[PDB]
Amino acid sequence: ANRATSAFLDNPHPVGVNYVDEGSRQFVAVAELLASKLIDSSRESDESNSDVPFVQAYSKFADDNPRHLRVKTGGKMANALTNVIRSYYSINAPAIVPQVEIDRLASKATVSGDMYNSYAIFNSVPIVEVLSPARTTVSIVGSDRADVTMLNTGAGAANITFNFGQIAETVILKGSVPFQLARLNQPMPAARFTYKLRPLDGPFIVVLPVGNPLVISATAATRIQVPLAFNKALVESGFQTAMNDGLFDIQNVNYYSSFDEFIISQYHAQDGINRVSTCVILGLALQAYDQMRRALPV
Amino acid sequence: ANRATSAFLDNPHPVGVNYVDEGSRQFVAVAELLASKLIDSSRESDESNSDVPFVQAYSKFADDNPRHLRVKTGGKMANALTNVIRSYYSINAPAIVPQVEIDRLASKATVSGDMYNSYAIFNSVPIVEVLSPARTTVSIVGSDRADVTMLNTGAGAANITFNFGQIAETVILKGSVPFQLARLNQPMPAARFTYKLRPLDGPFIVVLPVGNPLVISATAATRIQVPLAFNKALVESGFQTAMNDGLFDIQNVNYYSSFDEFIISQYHAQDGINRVSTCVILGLALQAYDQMRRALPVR
Amino acid sequence: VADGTFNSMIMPRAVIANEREHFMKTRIDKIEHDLNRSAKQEMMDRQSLAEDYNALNLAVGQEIKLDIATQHQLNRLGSAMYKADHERETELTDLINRIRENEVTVNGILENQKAITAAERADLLLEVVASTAKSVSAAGRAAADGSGVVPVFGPSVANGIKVGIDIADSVAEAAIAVKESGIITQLNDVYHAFQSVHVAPNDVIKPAAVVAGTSTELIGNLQAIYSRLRSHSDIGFKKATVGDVIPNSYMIKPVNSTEYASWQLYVIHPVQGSLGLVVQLMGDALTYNVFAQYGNTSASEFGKTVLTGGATNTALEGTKVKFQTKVTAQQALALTMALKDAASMLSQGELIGYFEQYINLALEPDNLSLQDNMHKYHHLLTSQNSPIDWNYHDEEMHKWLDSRKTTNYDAMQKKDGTVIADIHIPKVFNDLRNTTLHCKLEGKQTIAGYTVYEYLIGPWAHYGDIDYSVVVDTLNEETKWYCEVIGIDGHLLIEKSVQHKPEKILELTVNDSGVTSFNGRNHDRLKLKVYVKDSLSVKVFRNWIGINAPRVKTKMFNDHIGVKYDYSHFDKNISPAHLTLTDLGWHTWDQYNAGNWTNIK
Amino acid sequence: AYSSGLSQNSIISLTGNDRTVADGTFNSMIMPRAVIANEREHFMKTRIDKIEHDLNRSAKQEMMDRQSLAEDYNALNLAVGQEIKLDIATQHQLNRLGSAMYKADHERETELTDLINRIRENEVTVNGILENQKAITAAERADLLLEVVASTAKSVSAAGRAAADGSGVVPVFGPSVANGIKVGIDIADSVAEAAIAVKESGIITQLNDVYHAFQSVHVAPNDVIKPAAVVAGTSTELIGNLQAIYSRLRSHSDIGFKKATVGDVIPNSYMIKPVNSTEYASWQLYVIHPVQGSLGLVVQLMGDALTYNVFAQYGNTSASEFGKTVLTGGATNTALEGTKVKFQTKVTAQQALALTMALKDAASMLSQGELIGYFEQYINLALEPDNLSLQDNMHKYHHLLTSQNSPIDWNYHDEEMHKWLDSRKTTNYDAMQKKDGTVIADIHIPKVFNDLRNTTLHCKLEGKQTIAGYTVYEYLIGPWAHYGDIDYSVVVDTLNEETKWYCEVIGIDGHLLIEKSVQHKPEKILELTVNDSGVTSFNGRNHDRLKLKVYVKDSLSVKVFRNWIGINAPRVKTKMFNDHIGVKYDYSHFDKNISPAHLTLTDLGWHTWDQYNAGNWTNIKP
Repeated sequence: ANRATSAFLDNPHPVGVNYVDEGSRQFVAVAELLASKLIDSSRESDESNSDVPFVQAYSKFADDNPRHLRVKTGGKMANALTNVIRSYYSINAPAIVPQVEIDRLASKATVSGDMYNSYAIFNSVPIVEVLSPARTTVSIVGSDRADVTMLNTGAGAANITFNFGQIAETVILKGSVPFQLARLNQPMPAARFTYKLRPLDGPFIVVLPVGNPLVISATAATRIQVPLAFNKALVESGFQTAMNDGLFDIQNVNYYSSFDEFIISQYHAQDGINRVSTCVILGLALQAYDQMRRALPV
Repeated sequence: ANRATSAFLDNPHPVGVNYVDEGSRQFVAVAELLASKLIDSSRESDESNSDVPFVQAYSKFADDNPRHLRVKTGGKMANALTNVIRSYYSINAPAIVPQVEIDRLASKATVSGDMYNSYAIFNSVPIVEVLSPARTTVSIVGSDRADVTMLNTGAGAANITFNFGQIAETVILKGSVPFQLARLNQPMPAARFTYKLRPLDGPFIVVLPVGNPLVISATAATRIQVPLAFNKALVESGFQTAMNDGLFDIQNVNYYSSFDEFIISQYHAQDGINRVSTCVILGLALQAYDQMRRALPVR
Repeated sequence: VADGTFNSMIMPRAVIANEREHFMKTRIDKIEHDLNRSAKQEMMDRQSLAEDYNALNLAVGQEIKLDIATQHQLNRLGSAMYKADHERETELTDLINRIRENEVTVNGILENQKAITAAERADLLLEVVASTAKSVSAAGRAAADGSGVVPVFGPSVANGIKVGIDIADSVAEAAIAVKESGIITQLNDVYHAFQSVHVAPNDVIKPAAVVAGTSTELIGNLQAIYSRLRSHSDIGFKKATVGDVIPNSYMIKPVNSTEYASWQLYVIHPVQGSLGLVVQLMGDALTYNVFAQYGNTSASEFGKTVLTGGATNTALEGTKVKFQTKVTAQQALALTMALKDAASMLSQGELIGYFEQYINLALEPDNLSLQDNMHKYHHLLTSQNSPIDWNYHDEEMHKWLDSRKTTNYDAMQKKDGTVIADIHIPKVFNDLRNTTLHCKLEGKQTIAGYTVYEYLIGPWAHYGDIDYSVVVDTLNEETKWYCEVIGIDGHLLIEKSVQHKPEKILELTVNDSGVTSFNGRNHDRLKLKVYVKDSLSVKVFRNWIGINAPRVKTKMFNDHIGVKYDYSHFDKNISPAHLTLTDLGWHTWDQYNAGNWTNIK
Repeated sequence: AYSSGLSQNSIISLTGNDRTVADGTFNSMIMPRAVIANEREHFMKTRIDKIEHDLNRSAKQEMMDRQSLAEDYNALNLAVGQEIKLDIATQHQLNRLGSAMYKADHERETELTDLINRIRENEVTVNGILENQKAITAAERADLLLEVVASTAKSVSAAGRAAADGSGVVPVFGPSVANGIKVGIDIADSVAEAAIAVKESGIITQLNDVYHAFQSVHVAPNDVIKPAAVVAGTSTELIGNLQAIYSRLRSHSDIGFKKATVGDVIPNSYMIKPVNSTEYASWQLYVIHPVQGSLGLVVQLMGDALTYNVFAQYGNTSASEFGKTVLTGGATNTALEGTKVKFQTKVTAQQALALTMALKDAASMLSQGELIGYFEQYINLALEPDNLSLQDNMHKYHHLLTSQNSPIDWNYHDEEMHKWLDSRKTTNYDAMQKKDGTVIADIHIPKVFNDLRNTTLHCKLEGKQTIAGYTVYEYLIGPWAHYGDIDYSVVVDTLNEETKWYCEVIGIDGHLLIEKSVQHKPEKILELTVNDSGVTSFNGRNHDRLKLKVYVKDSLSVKVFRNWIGINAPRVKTKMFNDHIGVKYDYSHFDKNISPAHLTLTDLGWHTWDQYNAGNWTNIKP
């Protein structure tokens, strides 16, 4: 038999284990709150044609009054935020921020470090394995929308078994032409365009008739506990900025096209629950990084 | 001649016919307004040293004071919103919420029930039918971006007809290699990469040369009237949550990967003008559901 | 007031969905076929027919050998279909004659009485013309039905015939002989899905006289309807000829039907016709689609749609129940139009029951308004203002079938030898009226010890040269049998004495219009009468000089009105026991005295 | 009180949760009807069977053909103790039922061999169907099977089976063959030859009563294939289940004929219904006495409860028609008071028992009217229930009752029923010998008639295949339910004065070609000796059945006479599924033919296959 896998689920590198205490989670939450206020002040500064609102926001964030000759990097908070993002990604990235610096920056605002009081839906579709018989070709393309192309060159119909993992909550399959799908040892139903499946049910068998190729489009949705301040649009923008700014350039690390792939791949791995906990904190850090960098380009 | 169709456009199931009056529209708008305030109140209380803003917001929403050692479900408004969502999706779902309860909840806040204040743009590309000769094969894949792979195994060039319906306003066709496309009874232009089409112009004929396969990528834009409070990002997120929570689990109903596909499919069926009105109200309800459940998660 | 019990007792019943109602019907048709045609008799008479065909001098490539299994099976199917069709034409010609005799009373009936139903008008017309059959009800038609008009039963003909004879890489004479004895699996499947339909002139007079106001219009409508029926029957025989498996009708019903949400789908595939019908019943709404049986280049059986009446979903999922229709496509379309118009004032049970009964048992609905609308639509579909252009579709069906025959034979000629392909797909069995065939005449008239066997010469749907011959078997060792051919100007008497051998009587040429010149006058049909003492069997053979004679265009209403031919002379007889030598030849009516067509006088 | 434990699919009723159909709906139009209780339906269903019988078999033809048949039987030089004389009225009547009954059973076996032959040819694809389509209904699984084997009679529905039915397989109608026969003439203690001739012209009143309550049941292979495929891992197991079913059917057919010749009246199957039925208070009772069976069934319907009892048909010699109950499904009251309606069953005991097990397990889901209609339609019309889930359930129970692990065993009951029958033949003969004498007793209770296969019976053959002018008549030699020595004779009658007719016997390896020219008289063709296992050694190989083909010119009829050397040959133990898969034979060569027109002098005799080339099984390789 031949097995096929989604590209992004292969070999997830270990995540960092350093800044996960109660104080560190408070610092990340404080950075998100203060960076959001900074970007709001910059908009207000432009509207009112005065730099006074921005100066107040920058002083709170950077612990220093902005100076025209200086470059406005963000102060100690920006440097600390950049280093924790590096440490969160990989276990080989050193932790260079002292704990006394984290505690001092955590006291700038009063916020709870509760990272598990809300939820967010992630759209990366996990295809753990697709097993096909001989004389059949199966190709998997896509992460947000997985298209599986199957061609049958054998004498008779083939049975292709899909395994979507045990983590995803729902999966919706739509085919180019009607096809029949069922679980292990259930009667095959009539040809039908769209199927809705719960991945916990078990492996699913697709009967592939001989002839024109059949393409199945796969869309999934999984629920991950996140803080209430989480915003997926900001996290995705922050992920690209950090990747472009060379914050994830560490040896023996795997790269991903989106933060959705990173958290899902890290979830279909050994110690998935603990890995996801660190990934959520990284996402909130990237949310603060996106806001702070757009207000203070460098 | 073979026919090819979009997967999401088939067999649209009937949508609910209850809770679509003016009083019911006010309830959904009130629920959306009160759900948003709940989110901002929780953020405000988290950033402060007092829980008073959250206590007032939850008491207004749930009609009971929050309590320790309690699940913080959401109260009667949460139950009404959940059952109302079930009714809109399918006509087989029961309508159990009394109208008196809906009217009582709609009096909590003051908002208009306008569902036609503004417009929104939905990106699902409707390919109603692709008609190809006997020698060729055509495969349609995708909903937001439709890729049609076209292979000509015959001796000469083939002509394939594209029909995008009459609902969509613009469709942009982009090919892997330059190709030719023109209307019925019109001369073929020079081979060019991209085409802009108005679907009302008529069926479109594309010349398929013999050789390597030709893939055409299609993107379309459609305008559907929505209330001003409509937010596409929140609606789509709420759509996935309701499907995960089983609010759409009922007999003889089709399933869709996104709210964009759902509304476009109902638009293209008979009585589509009447069906989209109910779908828009369900969209605003899903917006309230996302805010309310993210503020008060339950198992 | 009533309790409501009698209403439920007269409600129509579903005769397709009910498995009890399908088993009972199939038995009766099988019993009816076996009684009139016996497998033992036909198989035993195979040798006699084979020698008769060979004794006819047919050039090479234009002769049939019933020693071949496929050729024999095709012939019995052809003879049964032709005999039933031929009998209907004689009945129609007689009916036209009675109407022309009483044109004055018929004209008064057609004009004065118009508020009565179609059935009532037909009954009054039949009584006035004093026809042999005076009943228009279903029971009366069944009671007054000849032996030959019984529809042929598919499985009965195909029962107990060897299928799938395997010889490997052998060209020996003995291997060829054993190969010819068997039949291919495709022909067995075709025969298992074949049933014929032959409508009676009494059933046709209701559509013909529903809007007619003159006797000429009524006669012309009758002729126009029967021209379409004969063309459809010719298509039916050609369908089994080519190497293709014919589709057969089926009904789709829900796997677990609900009390209040039930739907029915009917797919009619008339073997005698160029078009099919798809009917869907969802709720109280009826939707129909008329498709073309030709084309179908794809896997789907349905071709292009030529008439639309809604949206019909043929991809529904449910149980499949199979049946054979006893009505033509025109009749099925006529009812589905009337049901669609009257869907509001009929219940679900009436809609299903009326439709199933007509398709399966040729039973007209008991509703008077439904029946009147049905026959009004039947007249429209067979007139010149029909929504369907028939001549186009029958022509296209002919071209499609000949194309399939060529590609099926050429596909086989590659896979096996030419001889193997020839015995499996004959080229001499093209069309029902094109082929060489025989008619086993029956006789119930005896004039002075001479049994009279009547035969209708024509009408012709093909043009060229035709030959007619008789084979007479008589218990006596020596006899003298006479053949008389009657036209308009006069009749032609010939005398023969040869027995147990075919003998050519008439050489005829027919032009593009389908009209022959019989002794200086244009004729469209002739009558052949054979007189024999103590005869046992008389068979009439017909053949065309060239194989696959070209077609003649089907005649519509205006074609029949333009040319009028007298048929009153077909009634008179002669007495061979009182014949003389001088009376034997071609003579006209002015020679004979009034009432004695035997002696010149 | 029997718990099978078999898995059964859930049944969805047409009536709904209310358990009553809505007036004027599609469901009420397709509901099953009661063909037995309604007089209009039952009075009709008699008429169609009578028409079917008289169409295929004519009484006038059978009366005329009596003289020629007697001459042919006489020309078969049997021993003085085994002579069959057709001038005796009783013997002629028993021959008519025997010949018609055997012909139908012989035709069924011929079709079974062809279906087995077709299955083995496509063994690779048949295996693919069985394993892959594990989860599917029996009817759907079968429909795929007959489609891929490319066999005749593809349709599996009742209408299709009726349409593609031969003239010889029509069930025998008892009352028709008992018409116009003189019964009850008296000689008044006269022993003169003239008086004896009169006595032989008539029959006794008992035989007339037996004939008026007789109806044969013959099971088509296409119906048999459904219960075989419900559990079929491989194609070999499918073949074995086919043989197990038909061997049991042949055993029951012989028992049915023996009941007519024993000397006792066969009880009638009947139904008891209330004098004035009250809505929601009605009860139905059915008693089935299958003439072709060793067991009976009593089914009672009281409200929503179904109760059945399977009783032995032997040993009920004490003021009752029911023996001991071999299988109990509840309590059945046969003393119920009501009107008495008689019917003749068209299904075997196992089939009727199979349906009543499924009905009991689905009584709650189905309505009372559905239970009545489905039962009556199957029992009286052989119409399978329309409910696909119920139909699939019944075939699962059919397989269990036929397989080795059946709750009731049939070898034991068939053996006892045989012992009971021949014991009653001795008692009836001994009593009649005392009362009226040996000469009269021999007239009314012949000794030669024992069983369908034991008795010397003739089987007319119909031929439709013509090879270069030679009509082909096929007769299947075997299988046998007895061991001993058997003989086969072929009678040929043609229109020509001089004839040249050939015969051919196909074995596993090679075939034997012979030529004979004697016509209008029996001609002895082949001799066999079969051992205790029913297996015969033919030219050095073990066979269970052989193929016989007669080639003739301008033939009118061909008859095959079979007889055993010793009267009342012993019975081989009935074969089962395990012993059918234990040894494997081949019947693929039975389709091979020869061309007598091209036969030469040197090709006659016994020639193996390798002496010929590929094809051309008529001329010898030089």
